[PDB]
Amino acid sequence: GPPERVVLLGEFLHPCEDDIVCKCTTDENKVPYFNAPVYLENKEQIGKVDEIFGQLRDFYFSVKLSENMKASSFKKLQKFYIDPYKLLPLQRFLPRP
Amino acid sequence: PPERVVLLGEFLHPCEDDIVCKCTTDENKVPYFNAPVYLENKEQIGKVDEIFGQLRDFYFSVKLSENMKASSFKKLQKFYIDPYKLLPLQRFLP
Amino acid sequence: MFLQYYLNEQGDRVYTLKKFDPMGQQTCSAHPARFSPDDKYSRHRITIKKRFKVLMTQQPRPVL
Amino acid sequence: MFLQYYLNEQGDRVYTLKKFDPMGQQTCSAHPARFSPDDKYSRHRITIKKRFKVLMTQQPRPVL
Amino acid sequence: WNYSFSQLPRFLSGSWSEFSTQPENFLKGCKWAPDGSCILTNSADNILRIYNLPPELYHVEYAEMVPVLRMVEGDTIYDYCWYSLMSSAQPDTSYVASSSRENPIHIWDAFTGELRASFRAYNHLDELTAAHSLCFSPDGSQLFCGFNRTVRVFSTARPGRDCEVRATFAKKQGQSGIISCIAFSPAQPLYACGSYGRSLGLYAWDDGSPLALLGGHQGGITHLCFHPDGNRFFSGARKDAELLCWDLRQSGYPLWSLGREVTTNQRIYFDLDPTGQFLVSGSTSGAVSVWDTDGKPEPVLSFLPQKDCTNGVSLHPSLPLLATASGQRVFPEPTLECRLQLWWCGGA
Amino acid sequence: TYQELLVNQNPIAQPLASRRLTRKLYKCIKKAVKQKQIRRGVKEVQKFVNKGEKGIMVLAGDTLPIEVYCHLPVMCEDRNLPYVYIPSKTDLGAAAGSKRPTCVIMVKPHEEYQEAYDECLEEVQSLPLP
Amino acid sequence: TYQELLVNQNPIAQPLASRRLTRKLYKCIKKAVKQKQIRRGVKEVQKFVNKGEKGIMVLAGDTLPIEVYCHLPVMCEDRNLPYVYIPSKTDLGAAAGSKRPTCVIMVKPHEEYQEAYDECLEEVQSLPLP
Amino acid sequence: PEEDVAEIQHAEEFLIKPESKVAKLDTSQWPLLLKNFDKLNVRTTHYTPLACGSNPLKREIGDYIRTGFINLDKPSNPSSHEVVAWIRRILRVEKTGHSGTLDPKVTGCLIVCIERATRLVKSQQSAGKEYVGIVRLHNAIEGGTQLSRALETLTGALFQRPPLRQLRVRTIYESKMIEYDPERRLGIFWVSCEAGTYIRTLCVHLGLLLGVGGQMQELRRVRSGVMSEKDHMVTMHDVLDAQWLYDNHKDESYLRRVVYPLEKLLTSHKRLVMKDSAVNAICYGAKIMLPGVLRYEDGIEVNQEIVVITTKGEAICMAIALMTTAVISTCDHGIVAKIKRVIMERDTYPRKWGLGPKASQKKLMIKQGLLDKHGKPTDSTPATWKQEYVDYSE
Amino acid sequence: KVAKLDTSQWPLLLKNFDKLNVRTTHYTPLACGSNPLKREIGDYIRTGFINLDKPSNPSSHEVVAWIRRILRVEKTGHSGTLDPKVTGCLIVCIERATRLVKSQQSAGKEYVGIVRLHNAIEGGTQLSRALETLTGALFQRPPLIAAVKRQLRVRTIYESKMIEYDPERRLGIFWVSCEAGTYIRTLCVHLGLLLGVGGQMQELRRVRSGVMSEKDHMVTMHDVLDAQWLYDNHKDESYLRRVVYPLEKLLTSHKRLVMKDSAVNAICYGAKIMLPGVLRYEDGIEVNQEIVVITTKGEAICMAIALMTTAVISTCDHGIVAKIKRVIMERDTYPRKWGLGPKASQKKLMIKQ
RNA sequence: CCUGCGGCGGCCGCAGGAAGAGGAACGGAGCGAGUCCCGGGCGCGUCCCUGAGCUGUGGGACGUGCCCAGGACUCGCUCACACAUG
Repeated sequence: GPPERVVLLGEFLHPCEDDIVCKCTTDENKVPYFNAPVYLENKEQIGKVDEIFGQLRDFYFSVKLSENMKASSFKKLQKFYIDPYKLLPLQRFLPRP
Repeated sequence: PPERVVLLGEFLHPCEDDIVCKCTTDENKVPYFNAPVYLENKEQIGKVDEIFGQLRDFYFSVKLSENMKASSFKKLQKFYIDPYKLLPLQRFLP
Repeated sequence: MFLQYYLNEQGDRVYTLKKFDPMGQQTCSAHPARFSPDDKYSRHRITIKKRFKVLMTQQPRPVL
Repeated sequence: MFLQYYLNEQGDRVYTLKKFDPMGQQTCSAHPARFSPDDKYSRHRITIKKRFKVLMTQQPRPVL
Repeated sequence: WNYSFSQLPRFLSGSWSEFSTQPENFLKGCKWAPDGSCILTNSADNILRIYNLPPELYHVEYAEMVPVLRMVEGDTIYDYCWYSLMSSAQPDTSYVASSSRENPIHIWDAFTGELRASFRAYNHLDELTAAHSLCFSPDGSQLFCGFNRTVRVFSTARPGRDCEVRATFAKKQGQSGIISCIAFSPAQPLYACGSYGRSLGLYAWDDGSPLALLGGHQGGITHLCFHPDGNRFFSGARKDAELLCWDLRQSGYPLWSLGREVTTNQRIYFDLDPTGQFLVSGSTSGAVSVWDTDGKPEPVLSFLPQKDCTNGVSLHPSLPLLATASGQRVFPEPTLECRLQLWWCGGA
Repeated sequence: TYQELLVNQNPIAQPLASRRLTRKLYKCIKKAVKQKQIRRGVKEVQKFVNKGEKGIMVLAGDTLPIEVYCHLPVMCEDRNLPYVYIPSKTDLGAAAGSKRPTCVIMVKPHEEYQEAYDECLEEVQSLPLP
Repeated sequence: TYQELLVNQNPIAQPLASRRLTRKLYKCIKKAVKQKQIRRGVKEVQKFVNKGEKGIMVLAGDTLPIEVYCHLPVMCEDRNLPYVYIPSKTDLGAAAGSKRPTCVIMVKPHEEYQEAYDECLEEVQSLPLP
Repeated sequence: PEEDVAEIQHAEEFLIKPESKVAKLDTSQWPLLLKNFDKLNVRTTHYTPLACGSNPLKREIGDYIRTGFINLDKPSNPSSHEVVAWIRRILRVEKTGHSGTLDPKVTGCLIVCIERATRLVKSQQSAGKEYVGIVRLHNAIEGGTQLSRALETLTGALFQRPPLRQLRVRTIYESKMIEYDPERRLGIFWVSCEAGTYIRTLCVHLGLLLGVGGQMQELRRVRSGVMSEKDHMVTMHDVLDAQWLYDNHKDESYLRRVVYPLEKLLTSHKRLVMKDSAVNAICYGAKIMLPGVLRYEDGIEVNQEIVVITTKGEAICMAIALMTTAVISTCDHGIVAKIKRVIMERDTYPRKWGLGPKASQKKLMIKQGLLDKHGKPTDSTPATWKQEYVDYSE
Repeated sequence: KVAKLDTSQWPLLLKNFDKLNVRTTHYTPLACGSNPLKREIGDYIRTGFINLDKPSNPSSHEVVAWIRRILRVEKTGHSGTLDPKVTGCLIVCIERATRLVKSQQSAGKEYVGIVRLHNAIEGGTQLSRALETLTGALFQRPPLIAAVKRQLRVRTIYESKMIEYDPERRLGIFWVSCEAGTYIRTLCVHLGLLLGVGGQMQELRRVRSGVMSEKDHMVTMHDVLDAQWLYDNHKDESYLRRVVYPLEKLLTSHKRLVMKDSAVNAICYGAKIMLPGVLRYEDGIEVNQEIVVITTKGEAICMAIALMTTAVISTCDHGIVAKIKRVIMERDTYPRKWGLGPKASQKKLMIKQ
């Protein structure tokens, strides 16, 4: 079933081989699980998170589009949203304090 | 009306609507701010606004009365104040 | 601002009111550049300052 | 394989895709020759490497 | 109109001037669009070119053909094909598949000429492997492609990374080597695979289950064709003289053998009539030859489009035209320019 | 004077427009200001570079301290916007219309002068990498 | 061209064929390939020296790194086979009807070209030892 | 010849050989408070080091910032309070302070003390300073000779009113006129100041004494105590860039270029080196007594302010010397100094007071009742102890 | 002829020995050591390492196994796994040198690779800028998807550079300085994503492992085999001595502590590094820093963790200077001479007396 | 009585102390085992192959013999229990 609520995840950058690259915008620089679903503002699943790549503060991700979705659909700086329980804090990737 | 007066100092060159004056007060005592200043005739020229210079030979300036003009005053002219406003220098020194 | 400077041979600031040192080359503005707390452009400055070998790490270290 | 190289005047490696270096020489493959632990031609290699003064021992000693 | 070789085909203008831009260029073959609108040509400079039917045919010395698009690949193209169901009536269908060395299977739109989609295939080490052959299913729903001991099936509706894998060599038994070409039967669920390991295999479209595996050419098989008869199909190879005919009824052995000169490691294309009657083949000698398949196929004609290898031929699906492509690799000795051309093969 | 102007250049001021190209850029700026197509100053320039606007960004190599415009040339490269340095602050200011100096402007295309704008665009894009 | 190829040589490159002997060797290789009487590549040449097949062995003088083929001259000198270096591997590939290069070819004797073959053998053994 | 040299290296034998000569160090280029560390007068060498602290430069980047300060060049718009608030937010530290308040338009040297270094802020604020500023005369004058005469006349202990007030006294040590432009009447002066001197007031007094009247056009602080603009000075952009580089690349280097440890400020002061066992006692507030001392400098004088340091070169506290250097060398017992400002955090060094011979004897005698429960003598006290032991609390 | 040299020309860990700080200049030299270059050949190979140019076909594990069969030794370890097709610089540590392998595996790398882009881009500058974006501490996942789920982790790239771009073939040569454990295949994949065209790693070579680079002292597997052959057949050490270097060459960067001759075997048995044993010590010894403890002849005794700084060593007169991290030397290389000092003799006597 | 921290240049509150400053073997090393996060590659040898397919500095077929993820953390066995001799 669809999630209860969703939080801002990323802006739309260029497509890449029937797969879309997004700049990640999360408030505490929280980082998604792999294969976490990605939604529109409509809470409507466009795909899943495939790759995470970037500098740890300032990083990108890639989305494997859904069965019926298609990379031409999207527009620059379009926002995508994710179930908040799928995010991880940036602290978790920093070493043992 | 003034009770009694003693010396403040001696004339120096004027400033923007103001007179800058060399204080020669006995044992180098220091005036109050806003202290009315009188002539030898005991007529008030104005009041002290700035105190400056190094401690022993220090200077001061006067905000003149509307009746007076800085052009009137003269070299080696002396100015006066009631001694009950003068402050001992050792309040500042240590 | 009006305060300008040229360095000595000894390596320290000589302030002057002129736009050129006595040998004709431009005096620098004495004051630092304007800052605001919300610069997100630190990356850009670090990149360029690396490329031309002027990042502060690249200078030889001070005497301690 | 694609990586070629030639030497700089320091003796450092400059990596290229070009089969010729800018001064006209051929570039060398970056990768060493294929090896087998069952290789039996050690004698032959030592023999002509000595013959042409290019055995490793005949090179000047490395400073340590 | 019809196809009938009572006489030598008549020259209509081709393209020669382009290919000279690269020294020692040659054409790797040509294919008509499945509606007949245009012709696609590969070349040794790895640029897929495309020419329309010159309206001078409808509207004397023609103008030299110039292509409308140039789809540049970065490395050597192994295979390329038109979308199986392309039409001029429907704009979105008109696209070209392409496969190149260590690149994915690029899809190019045939009107605009941009890169439109990519299919990516990976080995067990998550490394990209290139496809040596391509084929669109006769219903248009799938894109079959060939690999070393493997056929992978992509779905045209979901371009990306997802494919069924169909092993053709299993615990050292089956069809070995690089699967070089794929074809489908007009009637039946069969599809047929040729290999550089000189062998054929028949498989079930829905399963991928082997139906037969057939005798060898004396060289690696490089092309296939099914007749408009679902019953009968043809095959050729590299550095073989013989071009073989097969039948699904009484299978197990090539019914006839046909002679052509192939002395290079080249895909020398051959093609049938859209009605199936004639079989036309190129050759390394340059001589294009024709057989009548309406018993053994009966020789009809040989002619020489140019004094160099004819490596690609194609027959227009509606209209009498023949197209030929030319060139071969020039070998040195340590110290003759190639072209696409068109021909009329109808009556006077 | 150009030889003397090369004395004043700051450490990061490359690629530096050659003398002919410097005069060409002054002329192009003087044409563009008349159509009100220039931006000027780091604040305006960076605001419209964020907004999405394009052009040729011309930079004064005289600028000290460098920190003011340092973020600009990478910000160009992120947007693929061309940029070039020229040997003075005062002449850049004069061409922009400012009687006081200026350290950055952005010359934008318009139909009147676009022949010269394309001269500048191609010559600047064909400058050597430092 | 022989001089330019001369620049490319290995340290072990001696004895190096004369320019005319180089042409003779190329044409002999051409004739032998037409007769299907060469072995080429280190793998084949090494194997068929092991099996004891006679011939002239022609080596590319520009092969780096040398350690791919440098064992071969001693393999010849053990058996007293003749051997010679030639200026380039690309020419050695070309003479064998190949567009790719190769670094060693062994030319076996056969009837048709044997007069030229015996001439090549005669000169190759005439070559000075380094 | 490296061919020759390398054949020698493999051929012939190398050894570090015995000698009878004296080993004399060279510590002249050890960092900060460890400079000329061998030239200190030595009391003893017998102690146990604890390996708990660090050399100030080589602190971990967390502790490096918390003990650190920045020699900042203040930008011209904000106030000093707002500047230190920015620096607090950039470095993500909890507390910050500065060496003196530059009113917003003024730029120059601002010693921004971070966290535990803020214990030094009072001593930095009291330090003598230097300024460069512009005086804008409202009327013309005979020339720069007169402005220089005015500056000479004001070079002294001075009366000053703050800008709008009470009268205050600040001394100006030395003044020179850098240059004067008769066209705009802008003159630039340099003055060395007692802390808290008002330069606006000085400019007004220069105007008054000349009679033309004048103001301060703009001002720059070129020196704040020990740090100068020549001396390791950093901009706000450097601070922000340093923290960003550290966050994104994990590169400590550029922060270590911008932030210095607080021990750099103390470098002028005389040193007094303590046993590691003494350190935490002094951090807790103990007296600085002679058994703790290992080293001490020349020219230590009574009531002089000294920096009390560990053997790793850290600063424990600022202190007031009670014994002269000669007295420290000769005496058997006593208090050598008393705390003025504890700099080091408590429990950086561990808790090792009351474990020594004399103190353990006293501690035992309390349990034996030979001293009162409060530690001072009784009739039960032996005559030897009651004679020999001098309680510093009397 | 040794007296002709500067101390800067002295080999390995004795280089610039006189610029160390001097605690004392007196000890009694024992006879039973050698300079690491002059070790007898068996001992030399047991302490040594090879700076290897790894071939293209085998895995690094296979390579080290072949080395330990070529040299007849029973233990080997390598600087860091190079994937089978990857060539370049692989430090191979032999026998006792295996004690340093964790230090080697932590050390920084440099790589030269080639990235193949799956579609055209504007030119080399795009690729260079995309390389700049991927410098710093980066998110990466190991390079196989076939295993269902793999953990994300952070790896740091210190520098990057683009050396060539070939627009015809869409091949670009990149040079990367990075920390160990960084996946370059994954870097090429992300670089392709960041350009938007796609990408693969075409080819890779490691040009540096820690302190050893491909520039100098690097040898081929052929050199290892041929050196062992020459030693076996002609009894000639010379060509092996150039193939294999002493492990002290790896430790050159570390800070040094020079011990009295009596202390050496005590340390080898597991004693802590006491201050009366110390002869010389280097500027910049810090608390908890990893340092090397050497003999007067230059032999590395152990890797030690410093419990004193340089100044603390200057001030004190006894106590623990350092504790052992890892002992390199073998027991009884030097004789037992502990328990004979003044204070220890006093303690012995008074326990008995 | 001393220090530290907060609040309006002294005072008030709260918190930490009451400190004479110990310890010239502390509590180690080396080796091995256990607990938590082989189907193939490679090497060699009965024949092909300058493929437009990587490729002759090597690719394939058929045979045939060497290689197998790192890091945390605990302790059994051997040797010492070491202040390093003017």
